[PDB]
Amino acid sequence: GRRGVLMTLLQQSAMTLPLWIGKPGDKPPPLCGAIPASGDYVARPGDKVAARVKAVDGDEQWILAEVVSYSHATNKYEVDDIDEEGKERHTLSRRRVIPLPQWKANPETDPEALFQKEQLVLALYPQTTCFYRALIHAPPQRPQDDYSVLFEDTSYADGYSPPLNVAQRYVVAC
Amino acid sequence: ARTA
Repeated sequence: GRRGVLMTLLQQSAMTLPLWIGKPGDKPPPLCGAIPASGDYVARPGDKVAARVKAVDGDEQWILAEVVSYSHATNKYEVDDIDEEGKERHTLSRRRVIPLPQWKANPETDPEALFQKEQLVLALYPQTTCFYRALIHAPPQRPQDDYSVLFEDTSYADGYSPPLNVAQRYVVAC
Repeated sequence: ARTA
């Protein structure tokens, strides 16, 4: 059903994120892993983003979305929810859009392009298409590996989830 | 979207 379709789609996108392969002297580019976008970067149609969207009832979530367009007339994006049950194309200010990484950082060659242990991030929560505040528990050891994170979770006495795995595609700065 |  929908849930299978969604989860599959999430994995496809995580798995297909290209590994940054530099040669000696190169530095990892903007949007490689944890390296942020350039100032006044504008994401391109088709690019995945974390988008801060307000429901009709006022509830704010960072959702997984795709850019449709950007208007320099208004400095607003249009973005679609990656979930087909999200039937609203959202008009969003730049500060409500965080571009997802366009390359995975290889821990074995460019570890400075990974988030450090205990850094605060927005991470996609397992089985959801939404991003939530979390601390880095462990960076990936190999190129194929996920981050381990502790989500802020007040259902726990210490305020944190157990370590949960999140792919590089889905961890961005908070 | 699917939320937590």
